[PDB]
Amino acid sequence: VPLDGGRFATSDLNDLYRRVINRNNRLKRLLDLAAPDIIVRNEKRMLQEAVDALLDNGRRGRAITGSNKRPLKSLADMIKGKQGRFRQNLLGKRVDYSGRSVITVGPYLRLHQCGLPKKMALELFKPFIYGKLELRGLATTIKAAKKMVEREEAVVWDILDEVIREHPVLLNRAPTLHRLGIQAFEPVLIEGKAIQLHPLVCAAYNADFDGDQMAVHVPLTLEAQLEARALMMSTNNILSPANGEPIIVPS
Amino acid sequence: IETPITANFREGLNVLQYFISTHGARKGLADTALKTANSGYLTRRLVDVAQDLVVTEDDCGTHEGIMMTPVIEGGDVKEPLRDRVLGRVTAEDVLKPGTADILVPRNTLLHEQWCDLLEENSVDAVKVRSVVSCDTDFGVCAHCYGRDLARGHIINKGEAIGVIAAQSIGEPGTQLTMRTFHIGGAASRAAAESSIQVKNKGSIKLSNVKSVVNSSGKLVITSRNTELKLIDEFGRTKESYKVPYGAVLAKGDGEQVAGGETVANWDPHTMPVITEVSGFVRFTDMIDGQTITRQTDELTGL
Amino acid sequence: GITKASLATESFISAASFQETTRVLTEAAVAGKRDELRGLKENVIVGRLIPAGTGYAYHQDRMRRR
Amino acid sequence: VYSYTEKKRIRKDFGKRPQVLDVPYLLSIQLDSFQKFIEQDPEGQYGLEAAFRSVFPIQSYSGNSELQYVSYRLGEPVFDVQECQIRGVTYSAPLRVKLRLVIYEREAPEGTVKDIKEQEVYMGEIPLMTDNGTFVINGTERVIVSQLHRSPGVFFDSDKGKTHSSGKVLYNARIIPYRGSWLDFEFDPKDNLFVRIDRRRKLPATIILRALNYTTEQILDLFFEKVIFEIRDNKLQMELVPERLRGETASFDIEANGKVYVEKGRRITARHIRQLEKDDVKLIEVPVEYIAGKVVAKDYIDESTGELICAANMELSLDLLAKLSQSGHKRIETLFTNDLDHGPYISETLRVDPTNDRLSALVEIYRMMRPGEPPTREAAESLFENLFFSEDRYDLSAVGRMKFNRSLLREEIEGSGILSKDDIIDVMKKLIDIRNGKGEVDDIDHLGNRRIRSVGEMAENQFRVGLVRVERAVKERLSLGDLDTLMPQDMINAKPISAAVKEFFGSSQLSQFMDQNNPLSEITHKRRISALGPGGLTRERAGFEVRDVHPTHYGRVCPIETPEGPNIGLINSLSVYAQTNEYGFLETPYRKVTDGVVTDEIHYLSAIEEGNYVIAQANSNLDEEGHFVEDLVTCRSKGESSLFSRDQVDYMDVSTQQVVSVGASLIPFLEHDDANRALMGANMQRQAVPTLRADKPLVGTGMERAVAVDSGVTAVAKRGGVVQYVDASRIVIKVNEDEMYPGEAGIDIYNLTKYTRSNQNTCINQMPCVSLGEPVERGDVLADGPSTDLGELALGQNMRVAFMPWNGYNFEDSILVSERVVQEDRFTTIHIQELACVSRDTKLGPEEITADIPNVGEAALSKLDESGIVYIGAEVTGGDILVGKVTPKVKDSSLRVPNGVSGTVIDVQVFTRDGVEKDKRALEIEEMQLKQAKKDLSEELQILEAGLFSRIRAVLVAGGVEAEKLDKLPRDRWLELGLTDEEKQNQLEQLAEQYDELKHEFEKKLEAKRRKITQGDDLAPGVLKIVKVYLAVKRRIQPGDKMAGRHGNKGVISKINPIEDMPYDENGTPVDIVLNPLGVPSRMNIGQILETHLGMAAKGIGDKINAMLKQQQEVAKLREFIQRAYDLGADVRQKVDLSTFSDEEVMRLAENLRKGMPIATPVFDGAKEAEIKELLKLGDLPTSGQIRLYDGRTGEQFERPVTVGYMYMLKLNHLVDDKMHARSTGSYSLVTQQPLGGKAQFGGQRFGEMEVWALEAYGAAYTLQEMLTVKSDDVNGRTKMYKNIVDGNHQMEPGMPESFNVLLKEIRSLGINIELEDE
RNA sequence: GCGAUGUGUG
DNA sequence: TGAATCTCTTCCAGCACACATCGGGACGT
DNA sequence: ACGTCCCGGAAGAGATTCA
Ligand SMILES: Nc1ccn([C@@H]2O[C@H](COP(=O)(O)OP(=O)(O)OP(=O)(O)O)[C@@H](O)[C@H]2O)c(=O)n1
Ligand SMILES: [Mg+2]
Ligand SMILES: [Zn+2]
Repeated sequence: VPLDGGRFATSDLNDLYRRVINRNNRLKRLLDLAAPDIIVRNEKRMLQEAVDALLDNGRRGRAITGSNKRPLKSLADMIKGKQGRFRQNLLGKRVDYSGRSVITVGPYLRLHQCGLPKKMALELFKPFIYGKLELRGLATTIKAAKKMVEREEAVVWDILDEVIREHPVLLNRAPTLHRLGIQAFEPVLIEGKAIQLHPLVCAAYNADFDGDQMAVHVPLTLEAQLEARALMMSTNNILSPANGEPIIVPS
Repeated sequence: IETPITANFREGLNVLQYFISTHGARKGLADTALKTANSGYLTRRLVDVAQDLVVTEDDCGTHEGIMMTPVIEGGDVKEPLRDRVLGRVTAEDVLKPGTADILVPRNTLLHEQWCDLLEENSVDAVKVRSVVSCDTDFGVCAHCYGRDLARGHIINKGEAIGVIAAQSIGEPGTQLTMRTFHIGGAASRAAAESSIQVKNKGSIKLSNVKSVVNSSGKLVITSRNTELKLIDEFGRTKESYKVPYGAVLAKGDGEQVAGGETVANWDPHTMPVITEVSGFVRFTDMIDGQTITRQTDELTGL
Repeated sequence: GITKASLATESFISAASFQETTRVLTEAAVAGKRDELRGLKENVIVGRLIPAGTGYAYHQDRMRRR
Repeated sequence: VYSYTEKKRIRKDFGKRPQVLDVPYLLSIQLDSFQKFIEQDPEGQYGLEAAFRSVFPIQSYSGNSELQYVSYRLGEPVFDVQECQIRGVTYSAPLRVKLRLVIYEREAPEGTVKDIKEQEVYMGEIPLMTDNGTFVINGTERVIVSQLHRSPGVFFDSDKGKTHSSGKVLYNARIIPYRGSWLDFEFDPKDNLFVRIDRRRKLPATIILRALNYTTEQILDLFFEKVIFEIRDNKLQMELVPERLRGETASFDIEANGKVYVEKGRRITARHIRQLEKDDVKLIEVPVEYIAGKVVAKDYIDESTGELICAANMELSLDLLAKLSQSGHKRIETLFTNDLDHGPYISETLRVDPTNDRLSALVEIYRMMRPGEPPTREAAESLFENLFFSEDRYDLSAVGRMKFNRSLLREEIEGSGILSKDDIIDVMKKLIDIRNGKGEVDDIDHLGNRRIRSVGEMAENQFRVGLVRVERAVKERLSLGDLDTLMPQDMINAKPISAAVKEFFGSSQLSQFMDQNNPLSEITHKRRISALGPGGLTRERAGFEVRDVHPTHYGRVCPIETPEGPNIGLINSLSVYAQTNEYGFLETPYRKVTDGVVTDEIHYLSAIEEGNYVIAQANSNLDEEGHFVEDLVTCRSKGESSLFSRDQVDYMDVSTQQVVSVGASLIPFLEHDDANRALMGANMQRQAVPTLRADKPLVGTGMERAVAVDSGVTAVAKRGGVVQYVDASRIVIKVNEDEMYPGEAGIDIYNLTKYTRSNQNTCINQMPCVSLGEPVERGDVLADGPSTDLGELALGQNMRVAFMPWNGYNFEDSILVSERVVQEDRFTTIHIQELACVSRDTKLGPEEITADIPNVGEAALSKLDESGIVYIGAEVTGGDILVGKVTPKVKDSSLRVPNGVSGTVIDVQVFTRDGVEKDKRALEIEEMQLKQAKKDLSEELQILEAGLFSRIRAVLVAGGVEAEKLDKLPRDRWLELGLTDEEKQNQLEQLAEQYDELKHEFEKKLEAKRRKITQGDDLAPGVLKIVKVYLAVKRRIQPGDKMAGRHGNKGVISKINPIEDMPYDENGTPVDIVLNPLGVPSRMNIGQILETHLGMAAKGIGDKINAMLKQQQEVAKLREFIQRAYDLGADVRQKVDLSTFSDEEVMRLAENLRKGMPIATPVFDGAKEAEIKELLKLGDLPTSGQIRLYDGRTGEQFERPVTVGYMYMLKLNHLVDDKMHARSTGSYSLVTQQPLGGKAQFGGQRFGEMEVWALEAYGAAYTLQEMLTVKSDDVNGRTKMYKNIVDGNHQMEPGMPESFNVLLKEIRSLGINIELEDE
């Protein structure tokens, strides 16, 4: 990685490899001069300890450190831990087409729909918008479309209504616990910058409006929209899966 | 703490009372954080052992079934038979207590109508099918899982019950944790009640009693798990209590008692070592300083 | 216990994802433990359908073909 | 009587308890500590002096050359604070040290050849402390939080239960030295005493005993008491002390000196011991079958030959008895070993000893310290001598020695800094004696064992580390002697010291970034007491008793202010009155109490000393003589607290506040809130953003004055005088005469700080509050800072609130705000962002800043000037270009407004690396700054000269007032004006010399400033020029922002409402915010309701004054009404009168009340329901405090009157336009092709592990597939998906997750082989 | 556009 | 002579944000 | 400077108690 400048901040794998290669080279040099036995023995031990560090630092005694005093990260640590590839990039992945904001109430909603600010909508459904623009023919290439949606000329709002009308979006609240932590809603464009949420659903999200934040995702493919409508809609969940008693109880 | 606050927010609080309240609230916060960590780790473990489990067949075709009875703690029946066996496939047909009048066939789904029938006909034991004894390979058949929740009808073929189960178990551990504070620092403590105050006319039934008749003509209990029960005037079991060791029974077994008739009486802060024989006492293997210690009352001189 | 019944599993990508990886990988290595997909977390790691719902219908199709 | 500024708004003040100690200066910790660090203190005693006198003189190997110390000095800083913030340097001062170098003579006694003083060798830099108590490091302003760590000394801990799973407690004694190696003693479940050192492996404590050069006989004689048997004809008369006749059954019929006195079997009772004592006999007679259970004391050899009979510490038997009997050793010594008095612990440990003598002992020590290497005799000897006895590598502080000698129950509290044989032995004796039953453990939470460092002590330790490295260097270069061909500028090396002190102030868990968005935030972040960091404990090893609160905190550390979250209780905040001891402990005030009279003489007490005394409590009614009013009064003695006698107390608390902190004592009605809500109130009040028009709180707690005056944000006048000139930039005060020096006369000038940037981007600003021609007194405000109103801490603004449900728009907590608020711009806060743009010359060529940009438009360039930098004032929006920058290829790389933020550009800085040419706008700004500097210094000289000449004109009235010859000539020609032969011409000499010195200092400072502004800069290696730009965003309020009260009532403002819909009251005025009733009895903070009522009282009085002032009312009426309002209440302290207000000050007092009569309420000695009812009823408001309200929509009445009042509400810098964010397609990470994370980087969210579980729990599977294959990772997949979308065909084609492919590559790079079998 | 520490949110 | 039980060593300890600073010195041309 | 280096829980394996 290049930091700000012509300097490269330390990278732990390359460090470990560099160490092992230096030890290997020096010991290769000793084994062409009939070197003395104590020195070749000491150097074999150094190479062994270096490879042990490389494979799995720290399982031996005092782990090496590179910055000042923190053990640098070896391959077993690229895999293990709360931050190995398993629990960090193969189960929970960062996702495109997402977004987030603060929630607020708006009691004028039918319970199968949620407000969603204009700017988040126009930022999330950009590809769909491009499609509909160059389908109507208001812009030939893709770059004309990009200019138009960036300048926010007054056609994109009608375009955006038509690409929203019947298109569920998944709302989520941060510490998701039970399978009601993700639900679907149909969007309704709003002014302002806060996601509005029907009041009979804070019981499920455990969301008071004292500043909670909710994240929205967009289902892309057609099967996925049908799932967000037939399995994850807000209406389709009016009974908790733990106990039978309702979970849309007025609060 | 053994020094309770004796004032309420509408009244002031002097500084000391408020300081004690601080003890309490910092309990609240600390426990939220750390016990949150615990509960989260718990749900993780659960959903990683209960994962590879998916309803896969419409009917295994067996006959094992666990038993289901109402659960009582000593007051009102806590979780009655209707609440326990709502929505679960009956293993073996329930005979009306008019024996040989088979009331429900042996693969019905006890939905709400059947629960009302069971409640009317006053049944207190149903043998019902259960996942733990389902004979399907690699999964669980539909019926043996019983009624789905979150939907009325029976479970479908696919709905991954492993994960939903693991979450619904581990969830209210976390949700209550991160909330345990905003009751305040109050102390959810209840006394042992020191006596079993029966509530309604009925008869008595003891289970696992090994008693003995003390000098004063009473009956003390020298058995560990002794469980007392109040039966009603129709045969139904209405009450169950845990009578601790060494407690004093008023009435023996099989005697009609009525309401408000204290039957048991013990000391809630002492596990006595009551005998069963009568005679003199010698200390065996009791050497001072090594095992026992020998204190003396200045006041009584003893 | 649960935190043992999850490790002593037929698959090993599951175990590897759960709570330690050194032990599971070394053991699975020395035994050559071939792992099928057969479950949910394995199929998610590898990134395909999940034999849970809609995915369950798909896996009917797939196991039928093979 | 009052300070003339106070007579501008004299706050009504409830509160019954008369105070006696004013609030101390709230930054004593930081300021005194650094001032103590950096100051020429003689006689050593905690300074740079101390570090130097402890490390110097550095002597070679007696190489007839030695480096010694003289004195030190600090230059002036090169850059004053403001320039330093602008540029990025450390506000530092050089360190010039006088080091002498003596050169002795070879072939001679210790005589010198020639000594030399390379005067003021330079070394390092040390960052000075700004007056506020904050350090500047790199253009930012950083703060060092004091640390609360365990006191160097000895502690006898228990560690009960857990270990050994048998309930057998252990007892480990630790010696914790302030600098060096630990030392630990601990038992085993085998009652063996084992030592360890630096928590390494374990050793037998007797090994260190006789590594101190003892012998086993000596050891036993030190630890155990002897027992004497005397060989005689009849049964070896034993010496029997009655003390050894307790608890057991003697093994014989006890007679001696005649008749039987204590018969066998009769367990010896106390009366039996009394019999024995009255018997006057200790020479008694014993059986022989008893000694079999004893151990011999010292060695017994055979006196006929000279060989060992039995060695010391060996048990006995009849054969050995006879063998040592043949030689006739008539007296034999053994060890009295009761299992209840004196366990043979040293005995057993000696038996377990695997060692022999000093040699083998030191061998073992070495072998267990530095493992696996030859145990050379000299090596082990030097090692052990240099672990606990060398002045270099081991040292207890003087505090160490104090706490040590105190805990050992020694006598004096001074001594050497190293341990000693006797000290280790006393530690061991105390440990064993604890094991027996006398003595107690020392709990650690007890504030008699923690200790507060601060900047002084920590910076001194780091500087000492720097010095040990420089001594290595100096000694190394000096031992290679060279006669005189060098001097002490090359033998030294400033670089290690500089690097060390830089490292400390920059990179640490303590020296951190100051939350500088709110005067309260500054002043409660400086007074913080962290328990983390180096030397202290860590959150993962953090126990739990330490997170609990402890009874010694009462009045030393705030109970109800701790940061909730990952580290609770470790980050205590300090109390209000608390101080640092002389040694470092936290002491607190009290009031001395003689017999029954509470003297007003204060008296500071530490932690431990608080225990011995009985202390009364501050809310005890005492009657006008220092006498208590009861005869039994609540008090606290040692942890406990109950009702004691009248004539037994010894100290009464000072004031009812001293239990809380500054952060918590600004909450009214605290004693009505749950502690959790008090805590959340403290935090939210710390997070409140300043506003555009500051406004006092109607209902405060009087601590605003101290906080706002001592927070520094305001400009407290120093010498009381008369205001001569006010102006939104500066304020120029004439000084009263009797408050001035003979010379140096002049006048005072305060340069206010106009709109500039804080660390949280809020706009720090100042405004003159005093108008021209107005007295000011010493210690008084002139400039409102950010969120200060007439010198009161006004964070938020007070709004008319009414508790009621209202069409759900406040369902959970969602405050509902009427449009009246947003119209009157009473939350329109100001931010100021800082945008940078660097220019670098790299391979392929440099990067220009020309206005010409490839593929842009004249509209997109108009706001740029002829160089490429925007004007000052160009109201840019999101997307525009601020600085046109291109890269060689040529590619657009300009700087642009971050998307979403509007606002005005207010300032542009340009830095050019020395050597590169300056462009035309850089020259423009150069000359602008030059002319500003010239005009400012010229104003200095001109106004100051005006003052001086005015004073001279005042002088020459007596002594030759010559009006003509005085105004004839230019006033500067006053060398020889007609004045008698007196001292007044000498005084004119004084003033004229001051004038000439002003001349020359103006000249020299102007020249230096021109040099500063002319010169180039020093910048990052690899940069050419930097262009900094500031914006001024004006963020309104809008549905989404977070407002909060002061009691945990948070809430996201949900719907803005038109003025009509607000529930207007019975008179017309529409309530301005609707809260939610259901929030109170759940969130048990009943405090805010009383705050509301009392505010409504205050504003009722305010409107009554407003009417009496609009209808002009013959100020007698105002006087009557104001007087009644100030005299209302029960027995209170205020007692103001309005017959001493000159009948015009009263008009101004009403002018400043017409917004509403403010009210105080000190924290716990506050108002009561009765007093609020009485005040409301003084107003024309209903007693209940509830009014009928009418609905704005339907116009028909509400049922059941509702609560209205004025609650003081706050904004919070958690704004919706800084939280909202959205990503459709942006960058991608580099190693695992996934989208980045965060908002700055245009990242998407984290569909996390539990969300994957939620989707698995549903039946959804296609959603999850596209959620972690296409939307995220697989590259072929998502390009094909993007195209399928832009064609209208919604369909996915999965492929495989790239990060999974990476997992394969790693598992494969290990030895393992993971593959993918064929289908 | 990497990782550390830190403060602060739900 | 072998099976308990005491000692030491590895492995884990909730989720999602937001923002800030800061990234290695030591010697021949 | 440029260039080129230096804490509960549990399971293994002592080791100590039965003979
Ligand atoms: N370590 C934490 C802290 C907080 N939360 C989230 O914060 C919520 C609690 O919010 P909080 O405001 O702290 O308490 P509430 O009772 O919900 O609201 P209030 O504090 O105003 O009473 C929890 O449900 C949880 O979702 C969390 O998940 N993990
Ligand atoms: Mg909350
Ligand atoms: Zn089955």
